[PDB]
Amino acid sequence: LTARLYSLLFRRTSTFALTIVVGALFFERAFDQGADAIYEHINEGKLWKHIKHKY
Amino acid sequence: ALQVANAIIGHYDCTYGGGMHLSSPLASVAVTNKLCQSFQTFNICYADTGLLGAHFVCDHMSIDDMMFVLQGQWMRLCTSATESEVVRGKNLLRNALVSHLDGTTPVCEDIGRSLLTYGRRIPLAEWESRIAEVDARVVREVCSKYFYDQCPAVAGFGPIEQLPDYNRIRSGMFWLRF
Amino acid sequence: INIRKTHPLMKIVNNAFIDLPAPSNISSWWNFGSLLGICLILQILTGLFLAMHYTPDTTTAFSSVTHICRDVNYGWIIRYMHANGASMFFICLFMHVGRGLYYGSYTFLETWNIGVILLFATMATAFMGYVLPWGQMSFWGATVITNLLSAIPYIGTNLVEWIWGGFSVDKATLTRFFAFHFIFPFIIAALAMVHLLFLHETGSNNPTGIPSDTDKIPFHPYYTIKDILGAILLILILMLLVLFTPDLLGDPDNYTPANPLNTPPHIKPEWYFLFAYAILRSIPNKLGGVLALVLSILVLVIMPLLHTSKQRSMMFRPISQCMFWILVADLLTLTWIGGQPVEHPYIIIGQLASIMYFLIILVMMPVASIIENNLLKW
Amino acid sequence: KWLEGIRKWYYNAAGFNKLGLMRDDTIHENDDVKEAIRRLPENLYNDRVFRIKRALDLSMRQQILPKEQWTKYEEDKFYLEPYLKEVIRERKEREEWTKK
Amino acid sequence: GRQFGHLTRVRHVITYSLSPFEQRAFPHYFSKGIPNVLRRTRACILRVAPPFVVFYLVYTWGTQEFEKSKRKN
Ligand code: HEM
Ligand code: HEM
Repeated sequence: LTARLYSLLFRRTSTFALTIVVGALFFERAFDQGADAIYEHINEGKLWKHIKHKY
Repeated sequence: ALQVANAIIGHYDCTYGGGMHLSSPLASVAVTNKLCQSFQTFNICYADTGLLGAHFVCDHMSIDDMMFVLQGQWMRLCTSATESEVVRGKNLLRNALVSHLDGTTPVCEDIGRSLLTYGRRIPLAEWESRIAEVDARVVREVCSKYFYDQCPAVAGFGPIEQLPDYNRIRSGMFWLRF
Repeated sequence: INIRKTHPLMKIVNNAFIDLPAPSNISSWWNFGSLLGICLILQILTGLFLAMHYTPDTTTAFSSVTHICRDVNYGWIIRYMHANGASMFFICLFMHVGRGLYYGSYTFLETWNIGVILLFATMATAFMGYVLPWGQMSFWGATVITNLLSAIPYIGTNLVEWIWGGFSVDKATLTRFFAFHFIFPFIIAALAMVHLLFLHETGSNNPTGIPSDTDKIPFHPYYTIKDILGAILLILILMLLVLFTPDLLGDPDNYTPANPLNTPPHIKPEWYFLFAYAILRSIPNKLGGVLALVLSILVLVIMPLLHTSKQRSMMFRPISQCMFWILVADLLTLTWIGGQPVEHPYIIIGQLASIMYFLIILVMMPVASIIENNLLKW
Repeated sequence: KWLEGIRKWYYNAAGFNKLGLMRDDTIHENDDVKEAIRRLPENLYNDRVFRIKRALDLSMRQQILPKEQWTKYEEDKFYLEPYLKEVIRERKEREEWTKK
Repeated sequence: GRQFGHLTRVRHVITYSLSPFEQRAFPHYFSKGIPNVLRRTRACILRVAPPFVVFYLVYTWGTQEFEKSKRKN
């Protein structure tokens, strides 16, 4: 549950450096999708993709 | 396995013969910069528990240096355990074990504490076999489990004014490969 | 043994960051040294990219800053980081000084002197920075304060002739003020190192007032991550300010080009010089106002020379603690008054609060000290 | 006197009754205080460093010992004041002989 | 300000330091924290708060007096 995470990722230093790089790219892709989706959701309607589709 | 490791590291006192030529790197450095009065790095165990221990006596203006080189040798055994040091430790284990089991009281002491705990006495063929079983791979396995980022117990006594905080022992206890 | 203890740079690093024996008692009101440092080098960084994309000439100044607003990628956030980082910087500098006056670290003398010099340097530096971006408020307030430099007898007017390059605020004067804003923060950083050098010599101070030589702790890594925490709180305040109300501390009256014929009525410097404009305009004189200003900062110099208590802090002196919070309210009062234009009740309480300020310092502080001295059976 | 009750309310409102420090503990150090602290017996000296160490720990954790362990005003067993005033007088006498 | 080892002299003091992995990250973070911070809240308003209300009243009083000095046309 968590002992797996400690044994695979949080013993050695190169394993920890690789897992923070891996988490960086995973968090990159995920958070950009979330930011785009939520930000267009609070700005539904009057955004230039929408009017661009209506042009 | 810890007997082999603490045969490599082991003990020093200020009243020995030949300081700059000790095989033990901790002992050579502690002669070099004149750090410790004495130390012992050893094992004591109770029934499936106990204290894998180390104990140094020195002046208070040299404490963090001694602690630094002590943790440095521990992590050197943790990562770069090569063969010749393991060989030398197994020779010292032979010598200490055989010359310990001598006489009347050490013999009968061994047998009494063996058959209160084990249920049996260890013969010397078992000691020679369990010396021959353990190499540097077993050393790095045991050192990766027992030492590498484990919470310590530090007993400090006397002029402890330089002796660092517990978090320095924690953060320098492992290596981030420096 | 270790490279940290023997390497000739790393001994200085060891005596700087790793092994400073700090007291184990300070709350978050001691963060502001490293906070002012990170603010300072962030200011240097933002201003450096600014000066990469800026041309200093009155033909091209506001057009160049407009170009930073338009065409430089994230240039608008770099310009706003510089401006509101200066505003955050002066907030945190008043926090640092308010600490050092409250908790009794002003018994340290030469460090206090070098701090006072840093106060002068940061005032002049951010002032000429405000002269740079070529606004209505910039041009006219710098014109006023150029005449404030002319206020002194017998030396001052030819001195202002010498700083003019002519008779008024001209292109040569703009480039002068550009180079001085462009070069003074490095002298600020050097005297910051001198400030820190004297403090590493003496030793720090606790919140209480009792020197804590029994209970020191290593500086790393408690205060490293404590000041990183303080930095994150600082940076989110800075960024919420630049991303949600940039024109809050920004000015409406700033953004026109510098018209030498307008002189708008609601005239003001930035918020951090409002007491510098109110205590200025309080006493009905040219000489009296400028001498009152320089005498106010020289009163801030005097503030250690009249410590006649026998405790160290104001924490265990309650009457003087109430007096100190009265001083806090009075400085904020004159700040709001300096923001407000010149009308009759504000004239009244501006004069009243200025003379209250000098009466609090030169008379009330040692008298409160001797009452607190007398009352504990001394 | 009424001013004695003023002192009573003051030693209430100060705070180091709540911390557990006596009056000879909150003294700002010049060199005279340094000499006065060295001119002390061992038991007073260790009591002084222990009470200061408890004050630093309780001020770090910002938690205060209750009413039951506070220094009452009628147990102000001040100790350092005569030593300090004698070092004051000897410093004064040395001052005066350097004057004239 | 020097090294550790010559700061000052203290004898007869034993300190029991607990490892941080033994204790929880936030023990009694509300259950003692909120009543004791309301206690320290009680310990500060009668020292610091009277300048707050003085500035508060002088601010709104000056604004009212300011608009009244306007409105006397
Ligand atoms: C140029 C801006 C300044 C910077 C970057 C600065 C930086 C620092 C730093 C890093 C420290 C050590 C850590 C700390 O106590 O926060 C410090 C301490 C101190 N500073 Fe400044 N300082 C500045 C301005 C001033 C000014 C204007 C004064 C007032 C004259 C002052 C008075 C002090 C005092 C009294 C201390 C000792 C406080 C203590 O460590 O207990 N500083 N400063
Ligand atoms: C040496 C490093 C610095 C450089 C290169 C620099 C550069 C500049 C430049 C080019 C401008 C004019 C651009 C503009 O604001 O539209 C400027 C303005 C300014 N600077 Fe700096 N600066 C530096 C350090 C500082 C520091 C340390 C402060 C104070 C914390 C500061 C405060 C200001 C202020 C308040 C303005 C006016 C902002 C405005 O109203 O638009 N600068 N700086």
